[PDB]
Amino acid sequence: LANIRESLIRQEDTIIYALLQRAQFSFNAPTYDENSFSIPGFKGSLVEFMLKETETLHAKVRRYQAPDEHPFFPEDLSQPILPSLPKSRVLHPAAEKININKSIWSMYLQDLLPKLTVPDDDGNYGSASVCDVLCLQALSKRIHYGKFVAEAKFIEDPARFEGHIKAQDGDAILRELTFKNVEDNVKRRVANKARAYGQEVNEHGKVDNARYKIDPDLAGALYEDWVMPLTKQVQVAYLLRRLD
Amino acid sequence: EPFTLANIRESLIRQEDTIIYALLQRAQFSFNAPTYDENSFSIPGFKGSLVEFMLKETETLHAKVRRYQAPDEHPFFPEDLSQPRVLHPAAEKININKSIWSMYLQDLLPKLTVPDDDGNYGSASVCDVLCLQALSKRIHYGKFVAEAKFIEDPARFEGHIKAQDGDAILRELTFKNVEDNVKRRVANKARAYGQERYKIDPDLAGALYEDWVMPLTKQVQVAYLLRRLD
Ligand SMILES: N[C@@H](Cc1c[nH]c2ccccc12)C(=O)O
Ligand SMILES: N[C@@H](Cc1c[nH]c2ccccc12)C(=O)O
Repeated sequence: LANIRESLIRQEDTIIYALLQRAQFSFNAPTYDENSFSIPGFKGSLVEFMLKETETLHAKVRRYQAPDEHPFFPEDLSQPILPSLPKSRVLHPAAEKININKSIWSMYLQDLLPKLTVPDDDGNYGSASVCDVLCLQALSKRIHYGKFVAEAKFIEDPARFEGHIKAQDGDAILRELTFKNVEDNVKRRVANKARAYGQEVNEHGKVDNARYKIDPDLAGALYEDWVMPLTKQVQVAYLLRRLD
Repeated sequence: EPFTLANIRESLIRQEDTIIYALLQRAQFSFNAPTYDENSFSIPGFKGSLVEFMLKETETLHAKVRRYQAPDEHPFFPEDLSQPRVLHPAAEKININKSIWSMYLQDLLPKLTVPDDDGNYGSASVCDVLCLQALSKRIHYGKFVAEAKFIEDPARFEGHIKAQDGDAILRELTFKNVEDNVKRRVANKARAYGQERYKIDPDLAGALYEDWVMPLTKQVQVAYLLRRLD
């Protein structure tokens, strides 16, 4: 695993696509302001509505039965309408329950999105909110996949971590974690993929003729700055609970 | 702005990317036949296939927040459309989503996916919905090309429209060299995603555009222009 490296890459690619598509629209402030829209029968903003309704539909087809899928509205999980899949046994049962979506929500809306977009309003609230939901779900999956990354690192050499864990020494755990290949050189790699989206095979365009609005270097810096620290926090949180 | 000839041209080329990427996402999962069978699952209060359910539910959500008020956005289930002047009013009547639905599910999807069942009914159907919506927007987009072309040079079409000569209009809209380059570009865009053989088969993407996407857009354009003098 290895088998995880390819998973991580797809998760990264999915985030890059989502950010790129969201960046096709402006900030569109009313999308996030419940006092700008009175959504009939619902208390909350348009993005909250779109996310809540999306999770309702996705829960019905068993999305959150998967070990890598975490709901932003866990207290509103809708009943599935498909036969249940076998429950995953890969992660440590005591450590697998981690859900930091509240942190991911505030990161996206407050730290990432305002830097990602032009602050004006182009009126495309519907499109923006749907892009937002895709961003949120893709960010959540990548960030929480730290549980699988950490489990892999642990299983390779448990004694490497077991002393730190018994001591609840989060700083030491962090220092024992290595971040290589996909976990490194993130800014440039993400920037390069954002630039390459929509290109023909081996087509190399100058910045002059970019067909999408997103700033590729900005996308890479935002991903490294705001996405990567949260996924390391998840790895540390997972290992702290790995002997629970 | 969004519907000048130049802006439309660039939108169409962005939609190439959107469609190829949507297909790529769907092709990460197998055909998963129970997704398309009415008899497979017990959906309470619903008659139809899972993909039908997922699309209907998604159209209900999106209609509520005004998606189908956009002239380029066309529901697959207008009879079930729930409550929330670029084009001639005749555009509102033109919607060939039934043909797009059949093409996607019965022609494209078996070619796109591995024939078996990997159990991922939820992911597959969510991906189906995005493919369908992207195909629909692109194919119906012709409306904007036709309107911008008519606005710029009405005398080019007015005679054919007065004569209701659809074939003549179709010839006017056909640029074979341009179409050949679209096919080439789309295949190469698919090819750019590389191998997992290919993640999204270049020849399949090229064929989709040549056999279906460009012919059906033309069919929409002719249907629109024929009614443009009403
Ligand atoms: N872009 C338009 C129409 C639209 C496209 N996709 C949507 C999805 C949901 C709601 C609206 C839309 C809007 O935001 O209103
Ligand atoms: N793998 C399951 C559950 C699932 C995982 N991710 C999803 C995303 C959307 C819907 C469902 C899912 C399925 O595809 O059915």
